Amino acid sequence: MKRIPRKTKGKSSPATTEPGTSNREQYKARPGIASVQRATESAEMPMKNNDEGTPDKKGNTKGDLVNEHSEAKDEADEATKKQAKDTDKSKAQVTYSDTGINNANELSRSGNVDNEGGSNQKPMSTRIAEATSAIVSKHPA
Amino acid sequence: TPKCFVMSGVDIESIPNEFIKLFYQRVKSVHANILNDISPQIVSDMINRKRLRSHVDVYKVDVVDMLFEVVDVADGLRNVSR
Amino acid sequence: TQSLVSSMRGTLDKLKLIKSMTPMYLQQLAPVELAVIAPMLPFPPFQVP
Repeated sequence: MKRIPRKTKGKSSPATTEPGTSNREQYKARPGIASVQRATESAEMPMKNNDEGTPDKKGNTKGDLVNEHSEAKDEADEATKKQAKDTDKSKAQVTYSDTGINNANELSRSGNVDNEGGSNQKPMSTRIAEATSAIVSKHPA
Repeated sequence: TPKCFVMSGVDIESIPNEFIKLFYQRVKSVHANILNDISPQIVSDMINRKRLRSHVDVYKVDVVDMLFEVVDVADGLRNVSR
Repeated sequence: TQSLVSSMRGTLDKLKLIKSMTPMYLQQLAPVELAVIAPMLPFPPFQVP
């Protein structure tokens, strides 16, 4: 009967001394439990959510207006910077950008392109409002 | 990168700063076909797409170029001359 | 201007006969480790031949 709280919002929102139980062993484990546990905590994190380019609650796409190649390059630069920060160095030994590969046809999801293949220089909801307002008729005087 | 833009609406002749005039002249004369030109109205729309739905110098002024046409209305009709 | 055959050869011999235990590690223990972690990863392996 004990309720389980939700974590996300929703629609509504004799002697008894055994002879061999004394603790006297002193063992130091190698590798260390704390270090292995920290590494496993880091490793078990799930992957992030890449929702850019998908429609929203109303129907508009989500993201920012950047060309696909530029978005890919910016993401590579951000990944390289994050790697450098993690390794605690000014520059990173391993880089996701400026490699020797001519990967100039790469494309990434962006908020500039809708699901129909058109541009999002004007929101879909506003476009629909335009189209439906174009055919309104009024009460005679 | 193809996310760069150059703002139009000011004639390249009328640029006050001379070094910037030279830079813009050379760029437009060499790479004319691969430049993205946008109007100030387009810039304003980009800025306000979704949201919309001390000492000050006294010797700086804003100037505009005015367009007009000479019209002869000698008769009830109109005649555009120039 | 000066011959370097003796010096160059001597250096290469030291590199060739170094007491590096890395090659036996990659051959024996490294595959064993990768087999252990692999079933526990949040993102299971995805390989091409």
